[PDB]
Amino acid sequence: AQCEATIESNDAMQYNLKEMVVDKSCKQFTVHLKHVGKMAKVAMGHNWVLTKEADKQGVATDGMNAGLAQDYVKAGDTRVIAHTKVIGGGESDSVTFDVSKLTPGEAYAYFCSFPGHWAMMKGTLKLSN
Amino acid sequence: AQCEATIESNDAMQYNLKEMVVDKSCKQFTVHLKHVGKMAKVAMGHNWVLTKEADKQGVATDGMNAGLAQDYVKAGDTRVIAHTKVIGGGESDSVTFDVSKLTPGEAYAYFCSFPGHWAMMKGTLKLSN
Repeated sequence: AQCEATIESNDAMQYNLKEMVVDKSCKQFTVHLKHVGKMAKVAMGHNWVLTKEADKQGVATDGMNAGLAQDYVKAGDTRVIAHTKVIGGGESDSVTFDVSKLTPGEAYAYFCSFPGHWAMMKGTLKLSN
Repeated sequence: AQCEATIESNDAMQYNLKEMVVDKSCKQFTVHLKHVGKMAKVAMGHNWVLTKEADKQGVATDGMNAGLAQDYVKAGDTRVIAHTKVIGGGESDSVTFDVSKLTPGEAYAYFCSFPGHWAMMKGTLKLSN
């Protein structure tokens, strides 16, 4: 295995992956997000945010409140392990994070914090071998 | 025949109608919105808002900032000809307005102003011809 994954987002407000597994041999993990549709980021922008499954809705709320210039993530939100920028159709963004931030056996939520998207764009991330 | 129409909204962020025609025989018109999904308004709330095609993005934006308790529509928004409340799955709302507010030959936009829904929940309303 290896320490990176590619996820796709489209114009129908969906990710193509519902779960991601980070190999235990990984010190760092890289998430490559692609926006496969053609809608503007102002209309159907997408990001990828990682948090404890618990913090999902709270980070989502504060994120909506941060605005597009903050990539719909409250700046310095400590419940956020990692996040990409918001991208529109045709673009891509990557984020690399320290695997040490994850706790083995625990589950994580990854979701899109662009306004209203968290309800449909959500998945699970877990650390496994 | 009637001066009424029922439009459905679901969990996939779709309206079941993409165009609505108001008969010239009507003095008034009623729109019955039904949310036939099973998601709560906090996650997939839907409303029906009618504006001139050009006011769509401004009304949506401003409605966004008004909040859920305001049905995601700014109070006294003069660009809004008519709107229902935001409803969740299993609920319905009706709105009646004056046909004289519409101009024969003009295209109106109807859309959902819940955060991020306008891009997907939008249709056209016009007078009969």
